[PDB]
Amino acid sequence: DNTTVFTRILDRLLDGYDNRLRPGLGERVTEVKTDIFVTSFGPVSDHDMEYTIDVFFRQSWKDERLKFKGPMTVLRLNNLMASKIWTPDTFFHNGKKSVAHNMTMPNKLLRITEDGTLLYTMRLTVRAECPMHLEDFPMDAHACPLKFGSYAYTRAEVVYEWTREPARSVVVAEDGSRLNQYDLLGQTVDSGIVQSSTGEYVVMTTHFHLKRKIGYFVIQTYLPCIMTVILSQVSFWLNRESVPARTVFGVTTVLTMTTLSISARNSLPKVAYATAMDWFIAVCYAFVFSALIEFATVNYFTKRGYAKTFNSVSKIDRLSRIAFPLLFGIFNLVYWATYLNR
Amino acid sequence: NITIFTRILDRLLDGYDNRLRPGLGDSITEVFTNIYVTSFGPVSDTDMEYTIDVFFRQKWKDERLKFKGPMNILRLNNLMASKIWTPDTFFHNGKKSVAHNMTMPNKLLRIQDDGTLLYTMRLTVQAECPMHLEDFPMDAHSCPLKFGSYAYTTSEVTYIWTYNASDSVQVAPDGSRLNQYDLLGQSIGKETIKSSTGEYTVMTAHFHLKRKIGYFVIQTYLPCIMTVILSQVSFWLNRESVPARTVFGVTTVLTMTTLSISARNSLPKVAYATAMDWFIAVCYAFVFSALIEFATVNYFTKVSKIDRMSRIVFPVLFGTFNLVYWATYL
Amino acid sequence: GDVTVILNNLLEGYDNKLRPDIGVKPTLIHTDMYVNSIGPVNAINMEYTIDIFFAQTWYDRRLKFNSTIKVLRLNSNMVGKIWIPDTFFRNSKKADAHWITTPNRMLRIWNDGRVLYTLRLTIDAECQLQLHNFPMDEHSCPLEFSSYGYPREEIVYQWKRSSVEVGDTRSWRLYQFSFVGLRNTTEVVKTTSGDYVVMSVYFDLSRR
Amino acid sequence: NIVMTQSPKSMSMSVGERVTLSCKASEYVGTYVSWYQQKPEQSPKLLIYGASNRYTGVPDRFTGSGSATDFTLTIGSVQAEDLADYHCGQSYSYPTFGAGTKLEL
Amino acid sequence: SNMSLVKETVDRLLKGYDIRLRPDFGGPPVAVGMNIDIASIDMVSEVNMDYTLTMYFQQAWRDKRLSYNVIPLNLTLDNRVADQLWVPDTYFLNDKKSFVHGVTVKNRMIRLHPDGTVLYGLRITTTAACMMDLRRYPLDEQNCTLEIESYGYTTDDIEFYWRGDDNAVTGVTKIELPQFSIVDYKLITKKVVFSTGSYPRLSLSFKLKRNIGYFILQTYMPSILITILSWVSFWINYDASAARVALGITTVLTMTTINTHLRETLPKIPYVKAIDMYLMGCFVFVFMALLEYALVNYIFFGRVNAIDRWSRIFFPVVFSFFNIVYWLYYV
Amino acid sequence: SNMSLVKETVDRLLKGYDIRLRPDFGGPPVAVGMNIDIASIDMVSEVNMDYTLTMYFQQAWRDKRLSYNVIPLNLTLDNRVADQLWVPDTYFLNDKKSFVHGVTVKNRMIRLHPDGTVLYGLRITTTAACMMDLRRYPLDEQNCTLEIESYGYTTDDIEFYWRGDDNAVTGVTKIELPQFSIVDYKLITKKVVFSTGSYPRLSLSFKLKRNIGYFILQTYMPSILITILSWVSFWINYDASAARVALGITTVLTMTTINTHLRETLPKIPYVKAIDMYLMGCFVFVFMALLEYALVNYIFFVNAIDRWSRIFFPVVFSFFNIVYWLYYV
Amino acid sequence: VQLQQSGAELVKPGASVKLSCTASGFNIKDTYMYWVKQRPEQGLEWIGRIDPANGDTKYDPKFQGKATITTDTFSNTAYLQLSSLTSEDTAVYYCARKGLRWAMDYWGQGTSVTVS
Ligand SMILES: *[C@@H]1O[C@H](CO)[C@@H](O[C@@H]2O[C@H](CO)[C@@H](O[C@@H]3O[C@H](CO[C@H]4O[C@H](CO)[C@@H](O)[C@H](O[C@H]5O[C@H](CO)[C@@H](O)[C@H](O)[C@@H]5O)[C@@H]4O)[C@@H](O)[C@H](O[C@H]4O[C@H](CO)[C@@H](O)[C@H](O)[C@@H]4O[C@H]4O[C@H](CO)[C@@H](O)[C@H](O)[C@@H]4O)[C@@H]3O)[C@H](O)[C@H]2NC(C)=O)[C@H](O)[C@H]1NC(C)=O
Ligand SMILES: CCCCCCCC/C=C/CCCCCCCC(=O)O[C@@H](COC(=O)CCCCCCCCCCCCCCC)COP(=O)([O-])OCC[N+](C)(C)C
Ligand SMILES: CCCCCCCC/C=C\CCCCCCCC(=O)O[C@@H](COC(=O)CCCCCCCCCCCCCCC)COP(=O)([O-])OCC[N+](C)(C)C
Ligand SMILES: CCCCCCCC(=O)OC[C@H](COP(=O)(O)O[C@@H]1[C@H](O)[C@H](O)[C@@H](OP(=O)(O)O)[C@H](OP(=O)(O)O)[C@H]1O)OC(=O)CCCCCCC
Ligand SMILES: *[C@@H]1O[C@H](CO)[C@@H](O[C@@H]2O[C@H](CO)[C@@H](O[C@@H]3O[C@H](CO)[C@@H](O)[C@H](O)[C@@H]3O)[C@H](O)[C@H]2NC(C)=O)[C@H](O)[C@H]1NC(C)=O
Ligand SMILES: *[C@@H]1O[C@H](CO)[C@@H](O)[C@H](O)[C@H]1NC(C)=O
Repeated sequence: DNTTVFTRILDRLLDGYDNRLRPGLGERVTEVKTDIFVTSFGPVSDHDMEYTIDVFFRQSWKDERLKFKGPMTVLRLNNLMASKIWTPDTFFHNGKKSVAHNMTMPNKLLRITEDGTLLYTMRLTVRAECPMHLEDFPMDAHACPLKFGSYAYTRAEVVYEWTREPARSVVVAEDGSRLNQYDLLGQTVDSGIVQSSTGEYVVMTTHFHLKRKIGYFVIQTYLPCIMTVILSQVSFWLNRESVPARTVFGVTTVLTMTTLSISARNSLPKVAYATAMDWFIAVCYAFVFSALIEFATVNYFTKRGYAKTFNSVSKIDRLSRIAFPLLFGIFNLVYWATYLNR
Repeated sequence: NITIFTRILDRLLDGYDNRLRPGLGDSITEVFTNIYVTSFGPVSDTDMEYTIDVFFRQKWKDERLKFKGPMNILRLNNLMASKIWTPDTFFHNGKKSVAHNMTMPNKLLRIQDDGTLLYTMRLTVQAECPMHLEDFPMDAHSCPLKFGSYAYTTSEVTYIWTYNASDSVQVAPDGSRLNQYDLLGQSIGKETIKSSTGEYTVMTAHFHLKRKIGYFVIQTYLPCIMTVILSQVSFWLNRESVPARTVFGVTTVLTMTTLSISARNSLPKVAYATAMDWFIAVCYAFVFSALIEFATVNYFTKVSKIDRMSRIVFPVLFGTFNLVYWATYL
Repeated sequence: GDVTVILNNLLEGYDNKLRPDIGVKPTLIHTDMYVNSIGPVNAINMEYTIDIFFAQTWYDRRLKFNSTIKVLRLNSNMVGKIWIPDTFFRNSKKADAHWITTPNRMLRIWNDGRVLYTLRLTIDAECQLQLHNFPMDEHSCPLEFSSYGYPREEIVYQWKRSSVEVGDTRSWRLYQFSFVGLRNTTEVVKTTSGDYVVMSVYFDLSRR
Repeated sequence: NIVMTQSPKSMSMSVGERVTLSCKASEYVGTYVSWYQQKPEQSPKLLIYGASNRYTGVPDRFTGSGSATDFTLTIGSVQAEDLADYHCGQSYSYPTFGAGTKLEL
Repeated sequence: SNMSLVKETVDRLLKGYDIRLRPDFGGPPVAVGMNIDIASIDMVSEVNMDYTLTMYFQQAWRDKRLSYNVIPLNLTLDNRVADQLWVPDTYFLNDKKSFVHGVTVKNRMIRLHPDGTVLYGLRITTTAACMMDLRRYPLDEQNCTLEIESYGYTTDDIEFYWRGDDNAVTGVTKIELPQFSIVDYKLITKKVVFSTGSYPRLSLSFKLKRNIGYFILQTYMPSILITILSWVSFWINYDASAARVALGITTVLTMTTINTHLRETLPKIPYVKAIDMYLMGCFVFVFMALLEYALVNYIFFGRVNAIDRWSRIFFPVVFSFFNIVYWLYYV
Repeated sequence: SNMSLVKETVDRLLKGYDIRLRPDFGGPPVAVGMNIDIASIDMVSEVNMDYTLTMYFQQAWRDKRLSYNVIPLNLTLDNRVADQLWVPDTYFLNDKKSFVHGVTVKNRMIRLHPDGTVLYGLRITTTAACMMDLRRYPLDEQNCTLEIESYGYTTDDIEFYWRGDDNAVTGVTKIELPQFSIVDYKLITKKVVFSTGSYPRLSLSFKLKRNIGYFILQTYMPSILITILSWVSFWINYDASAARVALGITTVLTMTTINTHLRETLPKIPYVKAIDMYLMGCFVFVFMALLEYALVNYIFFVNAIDRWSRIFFPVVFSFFNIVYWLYYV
Repeated sequence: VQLQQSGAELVKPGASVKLSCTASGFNIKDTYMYWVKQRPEQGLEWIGRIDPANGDTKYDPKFQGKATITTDTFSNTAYLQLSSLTSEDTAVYYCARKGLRWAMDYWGQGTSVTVS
């Protein structure tokens, strides 16, 4: 009738069809052409060393048993046909928890052409491992990978290819950036062979080059250390006899610095080494705690309890009014040129 | 050669009606129940619930699953459990239970030659525990576990324990994921519940817990004693040293009020006062009266005899309170 | 042998896609609720948890049998093989039935066609907390349920005269609240797909 | 574009020793280079695909090697019948080619 | 005998009904109209950059295989036939996690009209993504969308429109957000082009303007009163070192602590917000007051009643001048 | 055709099959060999008392019903034929939450070698319960295990063993956790006895030593320096009560905070941790430093005991530090 | 498995020449078809790209405009169009099949064009 001509085409395609066997099981290798359309590169979790990515993962392969001759060259079908045909067992090697979306229907695509060439697109949100080396935190850059390949079929059975040029086979969408801490610099693909206990498997790598934007850790920690050190520098311009004022000055600057040291290591994991921000934290601790030792030396070397023989201005404070701000100022030009410039 | 037990298994399911129950119009169906607690999990005070991993065994006699052949027992796959009559046992005070499904559904099914059936399944029950937090943290919670049928009444399905009544809720010795409590023992129970739809048997089993006090001596009690002693340093200073004894007064009030908010932060927003806020409020009373004493000294300054009479009484009036509070509860 | 041929006679020529009396009259459903324990009334999420035994009573003349057995007490296996009304709770943020160790559902069929379906539900409902006079405030939280697809001309809900019965109100997890009272209510809503009979249960609570 | 800068122009050694080539990439080509031979009056034939993958019919003496940017092709005991010209390509982007390395006696 | 007639009508309806083929598979793009009844908007969250929507998503189209001419009733069937009938493959692009409620049954409606109109509606709770621009936080407006697209059928296979074209979305007036306020919503229809084809897209956008109550009773007024507290140090005699040093230090310490408490409740954005600009200007004013005292102490002891006398009003006048410029650049 | 052969062969194997009965049902027990390729260990937590482990869990047995003397090639079949064949009901006793990954399809492998062998593999992310003794926290070594067991089949039916001995678990050393270091892993085969029979059990265990860098950087070194500001009190004339009492209270309250800071993150254990003896040990030296001022403000209202203290207080802490460090390392 | 090209061409400069190669043993709809230029005593220069299943073409920016690539399905043949021939276009041309891992597997025998 009207759609009976296509019904007897689909029922002829699926008659005597075994979806347990790959196309050309005993005669050839089932090549799979792959491209990824990244619709949103999601947030990167520093604490869990992971990242999120929403894709339009496409696979294409040739099936010799799905050839038809009809009034339509392409059969743009729904997803019930996809479960009744052979589809490759592509899985993500460094994935942690991925979701194939199915609201309101399963987000899949299936387009058989008249010679058997298939196209299989899916919506996935892949949470993948991005191992990080945070020795230059927060002025660091990472290359978060995304490896995928077959699970059961080895290199002699199913090989994977990019359908376009490899520089153009991973396309990130224009608005596809849910990144608020990093910014994506560019994608980078590679293809290789990985060996396991079962056999050798073709793996397709996609590296996403990320760079952290220091916009937050300035206002958050760097500038409170600068204001805490420059705060603890003006205690030398106070009176020599003023013991409670400079005493509470030193102890409150030490408390603000030692609570900056605690809050500094949050939302990044408990790594064994020390970051660049931790070295900065150590120096803005040293240049606060060295002021109070100077004040203790002055208080040991001071005399009468008023400001008759009046007291004299300390020589220790006059050098510390000049040496301590410049030894801070030389350090910041050394620290920021070492890490931020390279 | 496998073929033989295939035809006996096909014969035992040829005419079985999972909808009907063993002896529907004839007699009762007794479901002997065992529980093997592999790990009594953590108890949550905020959510008024506890976690428990069991091996929920059940046994019952269906005389349609009787067979006569080579074998005597048949360990069939847990998929012969989705096509036979299993009891509809649910946990009455449960909140969210899961039957584990890795790498297969965790279920054990054995049919005895006489038609008996052993049905074990691994669960993780998150049952409700009603807690009276009025002796906190010296309280003891007998968190129970009630289970019974849902659709079958006492005239159709009755529950019994398998062995002797004490020897039923077996608890694995090493497996105990309690960090707050210690399991003193468990007590079983067999009742009959009357609900608008009929009467049903409710097999109840209580686990008697008791809270280990060692966290709260360290976290809240000793940091409350130390700041009463810290507030009593102000009586040993100079009369004329007013900016020093001011700072002991303000900070000891502030470090007590911060400890007061922390105390209740370990329990639900209940209306009744626990027996831990009654320690801090008395400890807040000694800290505040230290400031009133210094304010009384500051009114009569121009060594004070009132200062020396607070150097003895307040250390030993706080001492007698610890000999009353930590003698009644503990 | 006698009960299974009764059930096999009931299920043959049966369409669960159609409500009973599809082109004759609306299906009168007598609902009933037994509250197990009202859970914590979260305010920062404006919500409350409730655990009930939701009961429903209607008539299906296709499920009519003559025999000595007067009542067919059955399990949840036969739930999906008969027509069950599409009752949903209109202000439930997320909720679920209970499945351990079996689906917690009841099904009893009388010889005239009385279909009693009772299931166990845990519902996070929604009640906008009057955010004034806090903490000396008092609240009324609703539980509105209705059919989804069947309008007033196809499913009519009627409250049974044994509508609500709190269990104990003693082990209830209402810590800062106290259960004052309740009132079973019903009304008809006008949506974009028809007119629906909506039944609300207002649970009265006051802060202690 | 991607610029292939293979060096040197020509190598003049005898038969029976190890000889290596080199191909430097301007930008990243990741194991997507290829090596072809060019006999006089002959179409090119593929030798290595990927970075170091021996094509069918290639003898075992032809061993390539690859990286992210630096590439090389090592020949072990080169014979007289291998006296041809060698080309280096890439296909990570639109394909380019090198100048060409020849062999001499 | 209505039961047998409806039974035999529904029987024939799916006798060969091909689930795999769309209506007019080789014919014109089926026209699918959309109705959305918003029930609530739950958590417009900035830390995760998403909002939670609960709607009654309704889809209406014509299938001429599902046509009956014997019954003058709009047949509402059980929702288990919806897995036997062709439904469109409508998905939401900015969706992150969604579900269709299932208490007491799957919450889904199916209704066959006598011309073939298939009324297919669902109750869906979506946690849709909404990337926010927090350059003006908290005095700012947010535009949150929902991108309703087909997945596998192109513009020549399926066709989307809003049923009514202005009243397709009801219930948005009733929605009450605690920290926000819905000002406007628009219904935009367009076609998007990918590498696999061109697909019809309906987009439902909201405009969320933030309320300025909790921010002015938590963030602005404590910072303003704390900057008032630093000006008590201007009136004290210079020899009181401990009082003025302790007041300036505690004012510096309070400002820092409150900016921390406020920054960790937000995602780690690399730009500066307006609340961060205000809490930086307040910190600059407090630091200038403390350095004013330090200058007074230096100019007395190291090297005096005029600096605190002219600065006593200088800071206020400029702090009010900063407040007029700040609240006029925004608002 | 050749695919015609590979079908008529599979359609002949799995027809007449009984998935309800194990191989050699009335005969000897079936031996199931196991080998695991750990792929990662994610979140070793102490609050939840558990560790999350992602593995490539392979199993191997022999079924005589799946023997094909036709094709000279091992047959890898779609993951969906696993539901049509008998697989062992292997479970983990200390499991809390687990899932086989299902993107883009279900992550499982089944391969049928011609003799009858079946290579059945799965990619599973288990959150396994591991009870931790936090008495020596954070200088501790917790021993976390994975209790592989059969559920329904006893030792008279199922046999569990490691394939290739200690070469069966791989990829363990490559795992590099942020707060721990994998010191050793051991493989144990044993039989546990329950009420309903004796069951085979393979035990896979790990030894995880905890690093100390993060704690020196967060908990140890700030507490040490909050004690030194305390030491500074002896460098101020007692006449400056406000200055001295200020130091005393600041570091006393700061010490109490440092102690209460790291306690709501850790679980409510009843015993006392090795980090807490340092935080109590520094608390006493902080508390006695303020009471050192309380004695001299009582005697006068001097330097003899003041200088005595500036000499002993940094030494007694050093001597305390000595034994603490010795014992805990 | 065999790529057979046309014969040698000799045309005057400024004219146009049609150049072709027929692919046998497979179908050109699967793999990409590449064109390449080999000047005498020089290296290879890639001409352009064509996807016969799609019709999409991509060209070298130095070869844009003066050369275009066409194809057909029935004859299984790829074609070259050259316009405004000069002295530097005197070279030999090959058509390349895209092979395993984008490697230019098969090559034609080579058509050499000459101007005068
Ligand atoms: C997108 O994809 C996902 C993944 O496929 C879909 O979600 C799944 O949907 C399937 C099919 O409905 C579910 O399987 C069914 O599960 C029923 C039991 O559910 C409970 O356990 C499962 C775990 O097994 C949980 O996931 C469920 O939780 C979910 O559902 C509840 C509903 O209240 C929600 O509240 C939760 O938030 C979750 O969303 C539950 O805890 C099970 O009953 C059902 O099997 C019955 O029916 C089949 C078919 O007729 C029978 O073969 C079978 O024997 C069962 O029949 C018995 O039980 C029924 C009562 O249920 C009786 O009436 C019968 O007479 C008989 O006794 C089936 O196995 C799957 O669990 C679910 N999982 C998740 C993660 O949601 C989405 O729906 C899909 N959505 C879209 C938009 O495409
Ligand atoms: C800010 C930080 C401050 C740090 C300070 C550091 C320096 C000073 C600190 C020193 C002590 C530090 C370690 C001990 C603390 C924990 C105690 C403990 O674990 O023992 C037990 C609790 O035992 C009690 O409940 C005893 C009663 C309370 C004691 C409080 C102090 C003394 C009372 C006088 C107060 C007034 C004095 C003044 C009067 C004016 C624990 O037992 P269990 O686990 O429940 O049961 C075991 C069962 N099991 C065998 C089966 C396993
Ligand atoms: C506690 C309250 C304090 C309040 C203070 C208020 C007043 C303070 C006023 C103004 C400052 C605060 C407002 C601006 C903050 C954001 C700036 C920023 O991130 O800029 C940029 C980076 O920035 C850098 O890279 C910073 C470099 C180091 C600067 C260190 C301080 C100065 C050095 C001397 C220290 C010693 C001085 C003393 C010596 C004796 C933004 O770039 P990005 O986003 O990271 O990258 C984008 C990359 N992309 C283009 C490819 C996409
Ligand atoms: C919480 C406490 C509430 C207390 C409420 C009640 C408080 C109350 O009424 O105090 C009044 C008085 C204050 O005595 P206090 O020691 O503070 O004041 C000194 C006292 O008056 C001396 O007699 C004065 O010496 P002098 O002869 O003038 O030279 C001396 O002056 P000077 O030497 O500097 O010149 C004063 O400083 O205290 C009592 O009588 C004992 C109180 C015992 C209180 C109970 C003890 C158990
Ligand atoms: C971590 O802890 C576990 C248990 O707490 C330790 O496992 C134990 O290891 C020993 C030696 O490998 C086992 O002894 C062996 O028992 C088998 C079974 O009969 C026997 O064949 C051997 O000859 C030997 O006697 C012991 O049973 C085992 N304990 C348990 C409960 O399985 C493990 O060594 C610890 N360390 C590490 C690094 O894993
Ligand atoms: C519920 O409402 C119905 C109808 O108004 C009434 O008949 C019944 O008594 C009510 N039940 C209550 C309030 O308990």
